[PDB]
Amino acid sequence: QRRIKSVSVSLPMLVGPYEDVCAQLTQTSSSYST
Amino acid sequence: GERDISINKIPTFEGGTTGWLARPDMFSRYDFGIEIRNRRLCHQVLGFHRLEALNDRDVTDEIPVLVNRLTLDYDLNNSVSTLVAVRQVAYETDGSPITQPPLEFDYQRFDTGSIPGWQEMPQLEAFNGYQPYQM
Repeated sequence: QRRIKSVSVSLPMLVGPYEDVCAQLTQTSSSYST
Repeated sequence: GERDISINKIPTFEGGTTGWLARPDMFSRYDFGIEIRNRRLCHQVLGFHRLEALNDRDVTDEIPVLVNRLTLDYDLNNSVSTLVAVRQVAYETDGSPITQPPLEFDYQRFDTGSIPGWQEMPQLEAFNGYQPYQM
């Protein structure tokens, strides 16, 4: 069996010194009825 | 640099009271775990033939004549020095120098006057300042 414990993300990018990139992620649905 | 570096005089065989000169740019080396200190540069080199010995005509006061004087002529700076020029010289019986046309040098060299204004670096323009640089 497998269940998700946690997640994180990483972006190969360049960013301005004090640029706060703004984006968001969301889950639509998941298998196994969690 | 001991004898009078002027050309309008035959050098003396002896040096005179100058001694060898100083320099603006003395270096030192430690390539052996011990000092070397390097204070001197040439200015002239002189060729002498013991004339009355060679003639075998006299034995008292064998002053060789100067056949010719090499001139070794330098550019100077507080960190480096190098030849500007060299000449063959020899001396007439009236004591006039006679000289060959020199051989002359120049070297690409450091400067503080000409420096360019600064330029942007698009290629890298943000990718430094703590983590974003690695090289």
